[PDB]
Amino acid sequence: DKKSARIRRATRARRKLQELGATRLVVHRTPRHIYAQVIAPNGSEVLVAASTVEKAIAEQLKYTGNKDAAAAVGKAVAERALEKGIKDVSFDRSGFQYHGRVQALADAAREAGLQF
Amino acid sequence: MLQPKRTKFRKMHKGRNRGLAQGTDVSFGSFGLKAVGRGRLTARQIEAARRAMTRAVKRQGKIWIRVFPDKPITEKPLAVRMGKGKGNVEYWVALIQPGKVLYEMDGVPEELAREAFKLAAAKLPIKTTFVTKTVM
Amino acid sequence: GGSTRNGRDSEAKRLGVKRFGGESVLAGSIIVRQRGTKFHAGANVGCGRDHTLFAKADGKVKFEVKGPKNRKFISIEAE
Amino acid sequence: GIREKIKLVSSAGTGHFYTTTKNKRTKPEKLELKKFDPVVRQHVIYKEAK
Amino acid sequence: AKLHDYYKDEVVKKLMTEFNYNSVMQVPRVEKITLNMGVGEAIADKKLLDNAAADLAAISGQKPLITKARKSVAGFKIRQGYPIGCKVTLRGERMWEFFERLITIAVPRIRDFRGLSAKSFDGRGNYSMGVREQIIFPEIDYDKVDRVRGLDITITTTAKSDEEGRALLAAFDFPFR
RNA sequence: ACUUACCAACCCGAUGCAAACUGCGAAUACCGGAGAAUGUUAUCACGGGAGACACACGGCGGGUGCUAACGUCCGUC
RNA sequence: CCUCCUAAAGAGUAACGGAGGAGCACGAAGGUUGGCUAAUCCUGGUCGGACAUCAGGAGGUUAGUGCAAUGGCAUAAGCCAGCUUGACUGCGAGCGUGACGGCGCGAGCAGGUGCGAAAGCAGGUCAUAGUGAUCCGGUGGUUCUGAAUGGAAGGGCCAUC
RNA sequence: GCCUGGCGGCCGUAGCGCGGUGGUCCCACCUGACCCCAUGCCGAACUCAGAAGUGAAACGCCGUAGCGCCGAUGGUAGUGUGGGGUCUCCCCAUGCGAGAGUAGGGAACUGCCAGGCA
Ligand SMILES: [Mg+2]
Ligand SMILES: [Mg+2]
Ligand SMILES: [Mg+2]
Ligand SMILES: [Mg+2]
Ligand SMILES: [Mg+2]
Ligand SMILES: [Mg+2]
Ligand SMILES: [Mg+2]
Ligand SMILES: [Mg+2]
Ligand SMILES: [Mg+2]
Ligand SMILES: [Mg+2]
Ligand SMILES: [Mg+2]
Repeated sequence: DKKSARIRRATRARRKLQELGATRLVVHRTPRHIYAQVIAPNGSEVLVAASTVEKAIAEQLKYTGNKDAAAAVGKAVAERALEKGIKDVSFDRSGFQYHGRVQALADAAREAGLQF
Repeated sequence: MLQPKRTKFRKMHKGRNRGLAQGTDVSFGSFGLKAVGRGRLTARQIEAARRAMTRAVKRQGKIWIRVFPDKPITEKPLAVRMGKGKGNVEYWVALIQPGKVLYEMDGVPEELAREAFKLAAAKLPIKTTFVTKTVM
Repeated sequence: GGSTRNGRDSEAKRLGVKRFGGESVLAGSIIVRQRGTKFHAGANVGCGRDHTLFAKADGKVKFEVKGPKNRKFISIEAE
Repeated sequence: GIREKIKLVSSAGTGHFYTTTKNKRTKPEKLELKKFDPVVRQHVIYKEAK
Repeated sequence: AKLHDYYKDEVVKKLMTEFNYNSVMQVPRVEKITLNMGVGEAIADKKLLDNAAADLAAISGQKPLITKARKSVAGFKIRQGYPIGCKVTLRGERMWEFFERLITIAVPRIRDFRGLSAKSFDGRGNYSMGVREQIIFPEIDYDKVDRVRGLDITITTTAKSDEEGRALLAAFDFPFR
């Protein structure tokens, strides 16, 4: 289906991350936007988040959702999370390949101080 | 005459024949010939009966046989010994328990129907009895 | 046509059960031919090469049932 | 069963070797591939395979 | 391009008014063109296939993907996983270019020619026709040929009905009866 | 291409059958935890000494046989 | 020796009871990362048909799994590709299952290695058949031993036939 | 408060079907493609750069009982114990008590974070 596809692509990892019980950094992408969330291991509550859909992170990006944009969100959730002392996490591509705008944001996360 | 055209296995166990019948009331014709006994009609029986039944009404009517063999039944030959492998399927039986409705019949005056059923009955190894359609 | 012959024993089936002081790592449930009959859950998993469910850490045996439509699952709660 | 017992041997000194088998026919080329050598406690090229 | 262009300027125009769709999106569009050979005889002429393939290559922009036998069956003498045909999926520029050299200069070279059929529709606005002997394609060197072969293209479109599908190709010169 | 008081799968509705069917599903049995009464510890371990490894009928659930056998083979009392 | 029923919803359970398989295969048919998803029917399409390949639509695991049966498998255990050799050595809390000989499952620790950005996975293969104790003897390694002493022969130990 | 997106809980009273409805924003299709990166062929998918167009498709929401699903009561089946018979099967006392069907329910419920308009 496409969104259907992505999910089963996404499912194994997710599950192995739940098995392992680990606050996970969850990325999600869209033609126009890129979002990131740091989600407690219980799976049901998010500690930190950031995304190009927030007035700020955006009010100074050429375009939302592109390699550059991503980066901003990365470094965003990165700091925000570090703010709350959330260090150490596991990246969750959620079906998207680890490569695109996704790799930035990811990379930006590290270069911010996030552990993974 | 009458039996599975094919069978996942060649031979059945033997089991037992407890419990009341399941196909229990006239649901195709206007009259039935219900079991009322426990036991097993064999192929040559369901037929012998069927025949009698038929040649009786003559041309007319419709007939339905609700039971059907599908049960192997073997027989160790004569002067052979005990044991050396299970015997050979010799004929087929349908297990029938009290309540089983055996035949149904259709395009015929009550009377004749009974008449016919009385005749087919006398070919059966189990006691039986005549049933009418019933609204519910 | 020359019938007979049979595998043997194999045992198999649940061996621990219910709450139960499942020790450090007991083979509680060994219905191999499964990794399916029962599924690796909570602080018990491994599920060994023959689909055998075992205690990954000592506690009480669980048995639950999740949402890929039923689907069994045995786990180990702390006692 | 037709398939032969090969014997992979440590490239290092060590009289060490793993022991297996190959279908000598379909796979005529002396089988090589790395494995752990315990006397030298290192991963060395093991060779030899019919 | 070209034909693609002809599609937007005129055509969608045509089809919108034919059927007054609410949304332009609702207007049928040629999705892809998947032309396939199907050697059948590579089971004996392993080399015949390579020919066919290189043929589809010539005719169509680029590299033909060879198809195995989905499953083995004794009727036609074929083992499962047997190279027994090759195909090509066309999209964007290359799909249009061939949609044109197709009706523009090749469908014409067909025998005597007297029109394609407009009943060759799967029931959901998708075409399908045969060519029985390529050659009609200039890209093939007649003096270098090795057999008549012939392929078969089928046009897959977003039409919901043959009614519509027809109208679509109907609006490119596209021959027909 | 049509046809034919030929047979006709699948599909739909209606009706049954299954040890080697099951989108249901008991009674019991078995496993675990606590608890009380009650039992010449009936439990477990280790050690001394054994005998026994031809069983029979009866009830219940079955296989085999003919739901034959004071038959035959298992379960359980 | 393996799968099913007989077997009475824990295990186990007999018969010259009912049915079938094994005595192998694979250096990829193992590992991992990334990816993908059958069968069957209707319809349209050169040669091409009832049935080879192409398209669409229903379908949704009835397909597939080297191989019997059963139980599993979509997070796939099915299908493909890149890089590989964890088909690693030493061990092993703690379980199973056996009268016994023994067989089996196992996280975790040490060294060292592959895949992956990472979390991480890997001590063969969806699992359960694919096997032969002891003796004697051979081959490699190892001063452990070595009949006055030094050696040697032979013996031990580890691997293996 | 309405709307949307993301991550879960529960895992069909949560689904399918028919009807209706939404695009400022979010989603989606969409545009472009030398390039990152991709096609055992194909920018379909994966992907990057975008935003002229549309909410057709898909997606969400609202309605709707055709089907799915859930589902009593009462009876029936079986069955532990104790008795009994006309013992291939059955009955009585007592305890447990289905499956199917019937009436009926049903067009989910719910938590964290964010974004849009009020
Ligand atoms: Mg004592
Ligand atoms: Mg004896
Ligand atoms: Mg004896
Ligand atoms: Mg006895
Ligand atoms: Mg006796
Ligand atoms: Mg049992
Ligand atoms: Mg039992
Ligand atoms: Mg056809
Ligand atoms: Mg709708
Ligand atoms: Mg719409
Ligand atoms: Mg009920």
